[PDB]
Amino acid sequence: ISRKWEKKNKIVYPPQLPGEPRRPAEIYHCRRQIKYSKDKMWYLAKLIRGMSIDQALAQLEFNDKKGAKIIKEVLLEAQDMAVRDHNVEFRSNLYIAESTSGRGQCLKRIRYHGRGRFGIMEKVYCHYFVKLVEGPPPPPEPPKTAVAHAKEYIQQLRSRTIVHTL
Amino acid sequence: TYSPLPDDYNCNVELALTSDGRTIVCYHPSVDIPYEHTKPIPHLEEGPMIEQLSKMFFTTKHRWYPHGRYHRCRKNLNPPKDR
Amino acid sequence: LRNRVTDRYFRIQEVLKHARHFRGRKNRCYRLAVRTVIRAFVKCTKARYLKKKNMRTLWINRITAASQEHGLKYPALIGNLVKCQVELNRKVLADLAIYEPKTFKSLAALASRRRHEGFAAALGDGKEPEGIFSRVVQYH
Amino acid sequence: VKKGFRAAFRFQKELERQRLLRCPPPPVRRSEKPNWDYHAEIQAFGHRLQENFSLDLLKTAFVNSCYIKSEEAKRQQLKSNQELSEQGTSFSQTCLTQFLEDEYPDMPTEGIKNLVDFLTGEEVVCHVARNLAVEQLTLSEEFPVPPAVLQQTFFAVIGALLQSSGPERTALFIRDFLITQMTGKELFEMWKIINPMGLLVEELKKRNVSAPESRLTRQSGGTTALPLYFVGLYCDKKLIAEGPGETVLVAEEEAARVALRKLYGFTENRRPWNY
Amino acid sequence: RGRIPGRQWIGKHRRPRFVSLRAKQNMIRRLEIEAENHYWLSMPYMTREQERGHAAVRRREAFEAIKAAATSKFPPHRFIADQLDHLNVTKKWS
Amino acid sequence: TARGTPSRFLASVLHNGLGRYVQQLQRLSFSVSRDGASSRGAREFVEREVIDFARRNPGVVIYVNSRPCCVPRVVAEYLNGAVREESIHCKSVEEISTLVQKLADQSGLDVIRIRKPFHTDNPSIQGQWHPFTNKPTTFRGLRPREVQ
Amino acid sequence: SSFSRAPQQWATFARIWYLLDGKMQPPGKLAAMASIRLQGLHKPVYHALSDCGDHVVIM
Ligand SMILES: [Mg+2]
Ligand SMILES: [Mg+2]
Ligand SMILES: [Mg+2]
Repeated sequence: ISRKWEKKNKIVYPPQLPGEPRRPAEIYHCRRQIKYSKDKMWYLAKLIRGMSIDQALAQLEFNDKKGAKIIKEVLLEAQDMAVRDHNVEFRSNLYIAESTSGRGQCLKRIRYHGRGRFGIMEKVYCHYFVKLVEGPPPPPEPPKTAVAHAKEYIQQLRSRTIVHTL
Repeated sequence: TYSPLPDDYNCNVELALTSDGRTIVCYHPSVDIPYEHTKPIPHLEEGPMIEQLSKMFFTTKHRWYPHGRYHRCRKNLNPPKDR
Repeated sequence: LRNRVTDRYFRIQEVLKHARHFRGRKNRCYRLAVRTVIRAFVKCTKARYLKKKNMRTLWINRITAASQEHGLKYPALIGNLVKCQVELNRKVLADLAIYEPKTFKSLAALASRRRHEGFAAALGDGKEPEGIFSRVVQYH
Repeated sequence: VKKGFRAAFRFQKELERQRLLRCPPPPVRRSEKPNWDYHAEIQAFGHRLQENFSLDLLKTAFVNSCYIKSEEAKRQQLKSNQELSEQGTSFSQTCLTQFLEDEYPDMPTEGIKNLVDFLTGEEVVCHVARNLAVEQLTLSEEFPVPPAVLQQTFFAVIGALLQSSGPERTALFIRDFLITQMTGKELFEMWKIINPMGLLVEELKKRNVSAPESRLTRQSGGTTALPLYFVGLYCDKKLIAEGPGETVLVAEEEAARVALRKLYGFTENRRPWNY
Repeated sequence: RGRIPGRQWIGKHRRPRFVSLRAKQNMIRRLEIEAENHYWLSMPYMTREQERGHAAVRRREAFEAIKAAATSKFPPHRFIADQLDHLNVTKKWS
Repeated sequence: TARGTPSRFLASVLHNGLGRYVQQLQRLSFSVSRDGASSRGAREFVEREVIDFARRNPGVVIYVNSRPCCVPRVVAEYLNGAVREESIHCKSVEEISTLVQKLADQSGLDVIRIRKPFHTDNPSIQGQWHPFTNKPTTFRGLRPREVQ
Repeated sequence: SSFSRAPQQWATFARIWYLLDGKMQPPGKLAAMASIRLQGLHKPVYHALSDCGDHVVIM
């Protein structure tokens, strides 16, 4: 097995100078051996990635699913964690950056089919990972406009050159 | 007076051999553009945008669609420059 | 077990190292790459002769193009060149047209004059003064 | 476990290689890295670029004032290179201006000196010196060394070379190396300009000719999104330059640039530098 | 439409290939130089009984050289030099 | 493979051709040992040719470690800092001499595919070709089928 | 030459608009000359990877 995700919180950056950019404090948290399929909550992870936490609390708790109850209790327990012993000023002015899922220690059993044949039934356990970062969330990159289309094509016609020649 | 090509668009060309006849030389000064051969000087969404710029650039709509992250990462970020 | 290969890890990694850029499960698994890595290497060998033929025929299109701009065709062009004793291969003949069309115009003008000299020779083979540019150099 | 340790040995070399690529350490001076002798390196370096003179002049050039501050600081807890760099850059400026104006008398004193300031700049001089291993011999406080400090050490070497060999050998050095970097870039790549046609009409009045007029000679794709114009500048119904461009304005200023090159004699088809 | 029975180049019915002037011009060039050949290897220089025994010396001495080359077959010569140079693998500094 | 391997346009280090030529090999660092049968080629090479190699090339600097090593190595860095190490394990003195010689000959840039076998800094004389080089102009500057 | 980099490269690979009158012409010969002008074969700098084609107008 591997448990590096807990060790990611143990790092300590050196002291920062007065005249330098304020760093956004990151923080990690996860839950282990949940009873839910890896690909199922990965949809939920695809929803929340790229928004605010309190706005994210609204979506999943109304989402009629079992995983949401499992990945909400990991969220606000990371919220009060980050403020109590990681020096986070606002419990709301932060944004999740990396939310993923992964397989866990599975368990194999037998399902009884007809005519004596057997089917190996795999029970699914998973590990859910979440990363938090302070500051407001970044805005979504809007679709590239016609000016971006035009300039990129003119840059292509300007960047090209003769080939197989002097 | 006979000329092999019209000497009125690129350069006034004339060939020449040394008297021994072992080397050929050419003299081709470029033409001067006469003054007479001159003139005096004086939002939307995906569907409408992809077709109007295609009509503007005289090309198809295929290349304007966005490619996947597979090709975006394979694109070289430090290509070599010649000269 | 008494004798077992320990460096199986490395002799396959060098194969996959060349096959990292392959798409799909080929770059990941081994046997998929073994089928494609030797095939990709085989196509690399004989592609040189394609590189020769492609780049050769490409120079023909270039010189055929610059000749038509000046009012000639490629088969008559090189015929006058070799007749006038200039051994310039298709690389420089094409590349000359790229950067100095004034020079290529002289080559075309040199070529067109040899055609009229050749046609004058077609009328009378001998019994006439030979062409000034059609005169040849005798080595010995 | 299967027997054998040879495979496990080379695997550790592969592990540390990946650990190097993943989290590489920061770079350091070559003196810090092993297999280094100070006196033998400057001596071997002097023989590399074909120069021979006293080590007292060499060491005084490579030594900076900043390292002396850290040297005496660590001593508590010798000779700078200001004079050598001063005479070095002084002779370089006069010598570069000398060869450039002798080859191009038409260039003015203003633009010809900006080019000399560019070749003697930081990015050009340090790039030549970085690719001549001057960074390995120079010693300072911080690493990577600043460009201004490395620039001072380069001209300090020119100063020591001047005192020992002479102007003729120092002239051959700076002439050969620096001008070869100038071969690539044309005039208006390093020496940017504003109002080129304004400068053109100013220069033409010095040369005693009339005010030219810009006239599009050829056109293509005007209504198309890819406009193309061949603008030519004529005076007294006689042309000097022709310049392409996207629009009429881009073609006009380009044609103004084309005349400025041939007026000052900096055409791309000019006589290369003899040797 | 336009198929053919079986293979394109065999059998009772195949694709009828036809001639081009290129191939005609190519083959007449090969047999007309062969007519130039037919002229040249005629009019021989010497007669049968003239050229009878002029080169028997060379063919005899040449074959005897092959005989000497065939008999000259043995293993190579061995030496103490090349044998004891293998000892020098452990040459090491004082 | 060309596509799997990177490439580059041909270029020299700071244009070493026009001016005074400089041997672009900066340093050689030999790693030999007082023991190990594989080091016979390197040690005998150190005896005979490394001396003459230094006399031939006063510019290049040489270092020899002479420490215990199961495999001898030779490290070579150039003016640009490009380090390139090659294994001289179980090699003859003649091969090592040719190997060190070509190392002295080559420059400090990684051996990869070259996009083209030459490089021209000023390729254009008489003006590079544009579409309007080989066609005439029009009286009064008129496009086809235009009155004024 | 004495032309800058980007303007010179622009003028080389630039496109041009041809015009052709189809009165009493065959569709093949006008197609033959047109097609070669569409890829840009007439350009001495032709290369299939570089879309150096030129427009054509028929009447
Ligand atoms: Mg199964
Ligand atoms: Mg061939
Ligand atoms: Mg069939």
